[PDB]
Amino acid sequence: IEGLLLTEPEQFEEGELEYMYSAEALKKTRRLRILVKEYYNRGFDEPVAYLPNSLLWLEWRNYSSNSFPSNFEPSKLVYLTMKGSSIIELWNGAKRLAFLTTLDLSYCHKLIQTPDFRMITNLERLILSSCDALVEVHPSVGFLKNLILLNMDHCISLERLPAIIQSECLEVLDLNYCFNLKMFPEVERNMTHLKKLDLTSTGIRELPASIEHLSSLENLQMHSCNQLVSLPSSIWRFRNLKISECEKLGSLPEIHGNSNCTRELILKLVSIKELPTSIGNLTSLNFLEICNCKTISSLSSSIWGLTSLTTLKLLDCRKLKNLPGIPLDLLRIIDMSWCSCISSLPHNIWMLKFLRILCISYCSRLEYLPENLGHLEHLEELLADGTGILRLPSSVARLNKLEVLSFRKKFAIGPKVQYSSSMLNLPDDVFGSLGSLGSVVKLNLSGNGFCNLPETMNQLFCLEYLDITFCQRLEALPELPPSIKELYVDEHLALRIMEDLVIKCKELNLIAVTKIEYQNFYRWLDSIWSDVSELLENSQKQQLDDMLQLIPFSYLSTAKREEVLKIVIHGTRIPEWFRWQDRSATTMSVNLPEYWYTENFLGFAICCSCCFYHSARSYDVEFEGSMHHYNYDSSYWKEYEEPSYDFYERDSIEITAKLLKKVCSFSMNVLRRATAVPNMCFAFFPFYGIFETCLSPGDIRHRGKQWGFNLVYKDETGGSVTHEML
Amino acid sequence: LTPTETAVLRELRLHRPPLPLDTLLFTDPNKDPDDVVTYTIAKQLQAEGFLRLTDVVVTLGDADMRSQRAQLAKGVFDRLALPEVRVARGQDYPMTSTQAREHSKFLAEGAALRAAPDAVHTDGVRAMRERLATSPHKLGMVVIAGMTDASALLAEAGDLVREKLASITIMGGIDPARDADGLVQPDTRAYNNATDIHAARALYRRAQQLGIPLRILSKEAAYRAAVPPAFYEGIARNGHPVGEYLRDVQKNALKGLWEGIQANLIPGLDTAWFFRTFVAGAMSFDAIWPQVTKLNLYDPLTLLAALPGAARLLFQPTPMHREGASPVEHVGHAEVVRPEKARLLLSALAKAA
Ligand SMILES: [Ca+2]
Repeated sequence: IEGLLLTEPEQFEEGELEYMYSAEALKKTRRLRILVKEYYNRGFDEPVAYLPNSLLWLEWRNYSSNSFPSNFEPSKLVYLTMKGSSIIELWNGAKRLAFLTTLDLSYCHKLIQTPDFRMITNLERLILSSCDALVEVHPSVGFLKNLILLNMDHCISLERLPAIIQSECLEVLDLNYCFNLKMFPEVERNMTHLKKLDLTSTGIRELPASIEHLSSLENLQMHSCNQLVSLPSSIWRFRNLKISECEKLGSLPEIHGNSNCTRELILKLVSIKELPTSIGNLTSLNFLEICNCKTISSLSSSIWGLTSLTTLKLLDCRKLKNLPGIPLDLLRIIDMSWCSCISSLPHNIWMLKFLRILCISYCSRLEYLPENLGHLEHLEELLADGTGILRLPSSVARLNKLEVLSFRKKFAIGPKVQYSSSMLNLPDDVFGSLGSLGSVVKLNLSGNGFCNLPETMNQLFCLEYLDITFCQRLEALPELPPSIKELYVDEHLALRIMEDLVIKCKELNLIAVTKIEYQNFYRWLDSIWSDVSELLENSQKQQLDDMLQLIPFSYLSTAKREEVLKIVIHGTRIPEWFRWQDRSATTMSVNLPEYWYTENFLGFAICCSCCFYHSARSYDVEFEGSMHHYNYDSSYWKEYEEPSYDFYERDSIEITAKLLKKVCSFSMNVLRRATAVPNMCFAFFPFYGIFETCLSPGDIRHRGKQWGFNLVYKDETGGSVTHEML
Repeated sequence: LTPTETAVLRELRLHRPPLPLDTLLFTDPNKDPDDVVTYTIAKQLQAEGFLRLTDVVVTLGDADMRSQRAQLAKGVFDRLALPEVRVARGQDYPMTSTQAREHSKFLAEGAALRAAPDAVHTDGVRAMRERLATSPHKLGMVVIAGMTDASALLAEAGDLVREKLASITIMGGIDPARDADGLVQPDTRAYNNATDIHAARALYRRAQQLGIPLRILSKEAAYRAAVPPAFYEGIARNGHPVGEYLRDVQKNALKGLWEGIQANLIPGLDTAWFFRTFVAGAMSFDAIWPQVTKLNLYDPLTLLAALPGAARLLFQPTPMHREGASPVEHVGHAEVVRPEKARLLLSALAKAA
């Protein structure tokens, strides 16, 4: 026959399929090379007991009882694959297989031991997957001189590999999710030819000193390794190192000076007290990130000799104290976030320049920032999210290259926001530091209690993004630059500003209106769905109607702008000025009438009801859901740290209007205390068909439930549309 | 006993399916009064022909811990007139020291509920593989526990597991960000997803790549469908050992919380917060207990959503899959349209059994 491929069993229905592989049938063969069983057994099987000694290519699924036939000595084979179970003790031992190359055993759920490898060589692929009860790998496997793909996946009970790996050309070595290993094998020679070394979720104790050979990989990623406590110095011979989620490390290997090449250093969720204090010998680093280490109290000594580092990131360094101080010329990136324990910054940084990226985020215990900042004329991004810095440092007007300036303060949400002793009755009149600046693109101010503004704002140019978020005690905005695309303002003075500046400002795209009362009404999470105080909407429902009534409508002229008019406001109901309301179905479909051009038709005004979420809402709902049962203990709460979360977020939605294709996106601010609030969103797009507006294929959290639609017209914005639908 | 609960129960009777559905269940019993409610309502549904429980799997512990959990589950099932379901232990999964400490939880009230220490079976998903292979019809899978064994089951014989399964119902969460390949990944904050993140990711990816429909329930469904405390007293009025057990555990947990919130031991919570989400100075608990109306049941809603017969009666799934992808949809707080009938079903199909 010379070839047999057993097809699906649901085609005979008499038992011929069992007959073909039955012992009496294979006698007539006398020559057979390939035998594949690609069909899984439905409910029944017949044990095979011949196994003629002539095969070369064999694939079996759901094999019969444990052992192979005792007379199976093929003396020649190439390819063996088993997807079955209960195949313990493949051979009695010392089996002479000369030509066998490929050995694959997948999901053999009770294989207790591999056969002997004293004779068989030239084994190119050895694959073992999902072997649940396997505690030994027959270290003779490590003596093969030609091994290419060693796969060991989901080995629950794996304990020891061969102690020595003698292979000279090993390409793929995968050890995945073992989490029960004891020691990585020590290699002898150099594997110049190697592609993949996977070591994932393994319960190793420490790497041996022979890892320098594996320096042919130049990368080392370690994730969720929860058993190792030390590393060899040879790991320093790697170009990229990324260590994450090691609950107990305690130390880092001392630098021996043998390696001079390493540029990528990433450390996460690690217990590293201090650095080895000899980092300068590497003199090749480019990127250093330390993220959320609970015990990083002392960083290092003389770290500033790394020969012009480039990227320095320190996140969630809850206990990292005052920095040693600079005694570098290619430093672009300095990020420090949520460093609570730091009290001040070293002064000598005002010598350092060519920085251009400085972020201080949510550092509460930092007040006296550096003041001189002389000849620091290269900064471009400056972020200040934490408290402490009450007054901006003097001589800040010397620099003239800043483009992004963020200044956020944290307050307490209640019936009325109260500033910190009214900013310690700060002289708000003399505030002119930001006025003296120039060429500023993004300017964010929130939580600052200033009554007056600089009068030189006209000189300042290209201020594309302007945010004044929860800034009360303010009477009026004196003068605004003519190039503000995005404006975020409080509801206290919002009606005047838009009708006063949209007609004048040529490029004013998006206006966001924020009200504290609507913010603090949803302080509890349950308030979004449980019930709503009716009168509150009547506090702002007519606010939207009068705002819509007071709008200059001159967008039907030539296209000065490629963008449309976008307004975001609080609220959860139609302002009733729309004559076409849809309750449900999370979709819109309006069959507008025809012959609109009797009078010039300005455009379609569309309204949507949505609600934006804080990025951390899942944590609060999960926390309170667990609180509904509260199986915790008193000792648990003594060392519980609340996971640091940003107090401000920018949430956006995307909508598309189809009848020409026009797609535009919304945005507004969301606070930490008030995770989700409902918002009204108005869009106006100046100009047979059916008006349609779906949100997006994605937008998992965002649906939108209410819609409105009218046709606006000429004759002093009459809007007397002949549309009667509901 | 109330006329409206009988009316909605007979409505559910009229809405019966033609063929019972065999379901595979993964639970972590004796940690909260929720999984026992799920068992009770599953038994009562089976007596009505809606479903038919075959096997159960225990998780969230060490070898001895999971053995004890399976023993208690077998005892509860035996005393619930369910002497057919097979109890099977799980398989080992990686643990951190903090995770091990919080996963070694075992309330003392469940010590007596353990059955004879020989009827338990400690193989795993080996039996479920055979039944899944030889089942003459399609089955549904419900996950309300760790995803380790569930991930193990779907990692082998893709064609078999896609050709003899209907859908998967899980109580968990959805990460707001899409995957690199456009798939949907579980979030890190959900308790079931945080039990073993790798297994959860593997389950979600395999289910979405194999064409099996996915049912996901959030945590706010219980918020929309809270239950009054008179349910516990009603079920325990007749001296049922199981009902007594749930009443005792709920009382213990609630008074532990009420004593902990006093003297501001727990940060971020105060006396005002307790009276907000549990009601609408500091007296004895015996007077606080009557004025509660918003207790939560999480996993029973997942079982209710699993059955297509009752899925259309009160839920309204929201599709979220990409146009080219396997059908996956999420049911949250906005999808529950009739919470009153939901509470009625919980009270009815939990009180009768
Ligand atoms: Ca559970």
